[PDB]
Amino acid sequence: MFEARLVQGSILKKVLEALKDLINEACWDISSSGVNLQSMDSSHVSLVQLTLRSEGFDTYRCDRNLAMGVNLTSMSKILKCAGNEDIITLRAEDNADTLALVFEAPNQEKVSDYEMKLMDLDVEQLGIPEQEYSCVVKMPSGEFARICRDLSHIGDAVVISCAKDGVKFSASGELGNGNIKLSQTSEAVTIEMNEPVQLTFALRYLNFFTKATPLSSTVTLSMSADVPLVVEYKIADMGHLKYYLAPKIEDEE
Amino acid sequence: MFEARLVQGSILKKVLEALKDLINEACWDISSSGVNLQSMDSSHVSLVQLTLRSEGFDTYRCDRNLAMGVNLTSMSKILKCAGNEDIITLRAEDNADTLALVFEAPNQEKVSDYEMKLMDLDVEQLGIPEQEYSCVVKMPSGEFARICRDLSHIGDAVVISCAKDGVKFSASGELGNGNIKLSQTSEEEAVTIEMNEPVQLTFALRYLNFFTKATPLSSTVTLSMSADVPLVVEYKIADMGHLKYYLAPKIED
Amino acid sequence: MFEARLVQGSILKKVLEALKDLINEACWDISSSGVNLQSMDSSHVSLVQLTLRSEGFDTYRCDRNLAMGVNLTSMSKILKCAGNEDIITLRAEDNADTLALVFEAPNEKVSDYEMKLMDLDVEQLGIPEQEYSCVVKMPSGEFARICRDLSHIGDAVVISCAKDGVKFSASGELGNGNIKLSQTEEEAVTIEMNEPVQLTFALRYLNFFTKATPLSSTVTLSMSADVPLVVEYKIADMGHLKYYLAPKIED
Amino acid sequence: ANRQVSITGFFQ
Amino acid sequence: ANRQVSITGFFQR
Amino acid sequence: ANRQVSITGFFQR
Repeated sequence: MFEARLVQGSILKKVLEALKDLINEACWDISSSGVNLQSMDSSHVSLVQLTLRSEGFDTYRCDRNLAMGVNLTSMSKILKCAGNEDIITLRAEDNADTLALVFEAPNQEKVSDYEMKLMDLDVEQLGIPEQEYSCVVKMPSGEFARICRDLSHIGDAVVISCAKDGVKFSASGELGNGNIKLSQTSEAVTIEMNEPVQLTFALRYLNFFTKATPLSSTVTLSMSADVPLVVEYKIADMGHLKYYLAPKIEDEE
Repeated sequence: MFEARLVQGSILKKVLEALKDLINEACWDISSSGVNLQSMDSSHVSLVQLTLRSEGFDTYRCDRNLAMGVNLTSMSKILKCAGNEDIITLRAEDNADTLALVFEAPNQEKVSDYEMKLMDLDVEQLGIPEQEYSCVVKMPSGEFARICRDLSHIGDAVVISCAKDGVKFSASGELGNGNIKLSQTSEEEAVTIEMNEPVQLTFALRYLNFFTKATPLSSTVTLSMSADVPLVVEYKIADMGHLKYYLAPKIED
Repeated sequence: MFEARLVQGSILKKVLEALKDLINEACWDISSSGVNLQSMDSSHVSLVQLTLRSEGFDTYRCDRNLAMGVNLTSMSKILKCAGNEDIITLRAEDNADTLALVFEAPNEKVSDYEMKLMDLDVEQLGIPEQEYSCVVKMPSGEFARICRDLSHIGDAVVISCAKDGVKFSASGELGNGNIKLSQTEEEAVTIEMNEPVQLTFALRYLNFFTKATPLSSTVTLSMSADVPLVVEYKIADMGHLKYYLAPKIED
Repeated sequence: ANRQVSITGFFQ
Repeated sequence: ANRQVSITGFFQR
Repeated sequence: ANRQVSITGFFQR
């Protein structure tokens, strides 16, 4: 019997608003450690890794390890019936194929209770190869978001070039081309370059990743030659949300 | 010759924004008592009762009793040409088949004058059977509005169950089901309930949602139900009169 | 080699948001005097005149006189990648068929956009310097509202200017209405009537002209019998933006 | 809770 | 007050 | 930078 109490319920809201457009149906792994979710996107071009540690919850409790095949769209809709201030409570029954969302409004004169139908998902599981990264860029999530929106008007893909001094994003299309340059501080931008890197990514997906912006003031980007870019947003004391995007390769001949 | 001066003209604006989407063509009964309007909705599932007492107006005046078949859509569009601070003046001629809307901007260096074409409507008149209600629920209009918006994501209809302690709204659909519970408290933030007899009735959220367009007219709204009769949804228009919405329930076959 | 530095870059943003919907492809005349642009609209019912004096720029510089056939839609899109606080820098090469837009964020970030130019054989027009019977100065917001309001009543607006004040009116299916302004700092309405005038204009275009409202607190309207109405927005110390609309004639 | 009824049936 | 006129008829090139 | 690659080509199932 699962039961978690989250006082800053807006966090849950923000999480679903960050997964719903990228993932239709996902699986929520519950355990004494906390909730966790890992899923490729529809396109199978990226992987989302959500981590909500039980510590972050104001009351966690997991008797039986659960695997809830959830329709993120239904859960999102349901979650919009919560005030950004209500206390949200996830509660399930190891025997029931339904999850329960209870929202308690601060002043407790109102309580919403939603029972969402779960589903059997035979989701294709993947395993991330723990690796090292040539470059790690920390920067305001808002700036990152803006960058991705801007370039989106120029072209479909963005070339992320990371050197010693700073990092550079650039694109090109019908209406010419452009690029944005960020340099380390001396709101700040920190860069850890062991090796200059250059990779091409689709702005379409980066733009999906950015729906997580309201989850953190900052975001870190981790790249490396010929490997998936890592876009990660921390969820203060709760855990995090990581997005892996496969790069675009140059088909030679 | 009709002539009414309304200083808080935003009231008129709010009124039309609350009728336009439910009613296409209505009849406005004018008299020395004040303006009044009663009309079934398109669907013939509900009845709207508007009451604007002459006292509320800052200058009323009705020589001949009038019946103005108005197109609420045209009147709505026209009314959007009024600032939320302009002084509005309805003025008609017993002989003219046109109503005049004059808006005076506070400063008074600007005056808008609109002559709206009336029409002959042979509207189907109905008579409300003055009756008593088992339950009357007073609550913030915003809370009520939110409740109706929330459930609308769960299903098409809402079951309003009123008991001794409190009242309950609930619905169900593809994505499961949910319900909200309100309990009495102990001004415009509290919930009062008057239960003489527990009641349970089914209504279409679609229409309740239309009724809620009146939310900006009052801080609170009262719900009056009774076994096998139309639910009454009423919004008071401070010192002017009110706006009542009657919705016929859904019956079992 | 052209190079202009504009600190209040939001001005450039506002300008394109005011031309983009009226003009698809325009020509930007650059010179030591400053940037200038004059173009009929698509419909060939109006003429836009933009004037950006070099004085207004915080760093101007024009070696060779330039004529840049610009796609205002592409330039608009590009310009939306600028913060309302970034320092914008136009820079071109007399030999390159491309204009460069560099945005410098106040605080570590620089955006650089190279926009492709194009050969435009635009049809040039010459405005006949003339005098006006009436000139009405008023808040741009009030004017904008007026045009939006009337747009719900009908397609055209009759602007009647008399001694006391000015009047706008329209009519359609749902009846008709009119707004009256009378003389009475950027909240006031001043009128200069030498001769009463009455002219009919399409609200559709007036509504395009109003996309310039965020450029000035006020706007002046200049009319005269049987001639294009002049709608002008000043661009503080930079120059201005003028819209000429041909009136509707009776048959 | 199955079929919508019209207000006419409650009063004419 | 009925037919829209083009600026070309008011302005010459 | 040409063709989009799927994460499967980097992560085994």
